[PDB]
Amino acid sequence: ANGYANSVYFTNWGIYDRNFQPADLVASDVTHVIYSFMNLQADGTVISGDTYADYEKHYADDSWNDVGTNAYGCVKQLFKVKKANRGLKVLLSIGGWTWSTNFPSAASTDANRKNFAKTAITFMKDWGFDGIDIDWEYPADATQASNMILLLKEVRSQLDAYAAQYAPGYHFLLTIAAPAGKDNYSKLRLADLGQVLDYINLMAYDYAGSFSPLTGHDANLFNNPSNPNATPFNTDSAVKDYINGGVPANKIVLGMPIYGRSFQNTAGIGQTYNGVGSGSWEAGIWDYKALPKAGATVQYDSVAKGYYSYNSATKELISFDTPDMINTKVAYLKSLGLGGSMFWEASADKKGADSLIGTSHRALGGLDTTQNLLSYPNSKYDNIKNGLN
Ligand SMILES: [Zn+2]
Ligand SMILES: [Zn+2]
Ligand SMILES: [Zn+2]
Ligand SMILES: [Zn+2]
Ligand SMILES: [Zn+2]
Ligand SMILES: [Zn+2]
Ligand SMILES: [Zn+2]
Repeated sequence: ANGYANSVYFTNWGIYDRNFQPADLVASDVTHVIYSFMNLQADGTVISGDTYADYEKHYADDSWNDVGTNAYGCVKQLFKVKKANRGLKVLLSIGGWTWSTNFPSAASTDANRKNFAKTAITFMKDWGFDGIDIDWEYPADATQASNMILLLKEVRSQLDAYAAQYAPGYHFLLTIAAPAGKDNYSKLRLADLGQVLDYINLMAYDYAGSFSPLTGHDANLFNNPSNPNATPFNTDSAVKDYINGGVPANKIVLGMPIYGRSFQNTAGIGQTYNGVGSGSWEAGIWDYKALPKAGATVQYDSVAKGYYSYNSATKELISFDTPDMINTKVAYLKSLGLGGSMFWEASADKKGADSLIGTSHRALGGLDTTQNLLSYPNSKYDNIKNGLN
């Protein structure tokens, strides 16, 4: 709004094995935290996928003897973050890869869309959040694409009505996560999305993995015509298609991965491979903070603009973003007038100089300082209603 976005996904399941709590966020680097994910029913009902993580878990200073009805979990922890970081906005994210199967039904009728908006906004206002992010992966045809716009317009309308009563003058944010593959984005109502939304977070990653016939760059900027098997996708073609399709450049936030995708038993990038192997927490996927691994050296495809660790002894290649990659992507996004950087996801980042999110903050320079909201007079949680005072 008044500067670049530097946003990050915070997953509610990251509080378990990953042990990444909201207090662990380096909040000074972040303009938006995208709190992920709420689930969705076929009738449009938005629901918590984890009530413990969301609002029940007691942290060390969460009393067992508070009066009233009170929110704990990540909700209270994030409200603390918001108080201490007035330029940091928290968005309620709905859907994702696993929980998008009910979006078509949820967007399909006026009643369902109204129920979606009301239930989503109820969580947002109860939890003390600044907006809503919709991650429908992915609208499959024209009917769904049109219905997505109808859904977003309903949420925008209801947000504005909510603010007029309970946060006058505050602009609640409405965003999406958006596909970088043309097979998906060619179905979207791009011009409508450009008009109705505050931000489009481009998922400029997951270009290559276990689903690909050869090793590929996961999040490269450009095609490599001298080694095109290494670049099954590229970000630049997607960015230009979004802008030319009617999404204003300043609303596009360039997603970047804080993880690598591994390829086993291979000679290099663009080449044959056997499996993806193990991961940090799930097969084929490695936290950036574990990379590069011991005995691996980072190489760079300067045409594609993509790095990868290589270990000459084990034949493991891992495609991942480095601090230098982030500097290059920030130079790129600034050159096209984009709105900033987005990251999936917070728990996997390094701390200090090698933080991808911190690298992005420094390369962007002037971050969005638009003030968050701390007034929730209609929250059902007394502690949120009282601003934790
Ligand atoms: Zn476990
Ligand atoms: Zn309790
Ligand atoms: Zn996703
Ligand atoms: Zn507004
Ligand atoms: Zn707006
Ligand atoms: Zn995951
Ligand atoms: Zn700064």
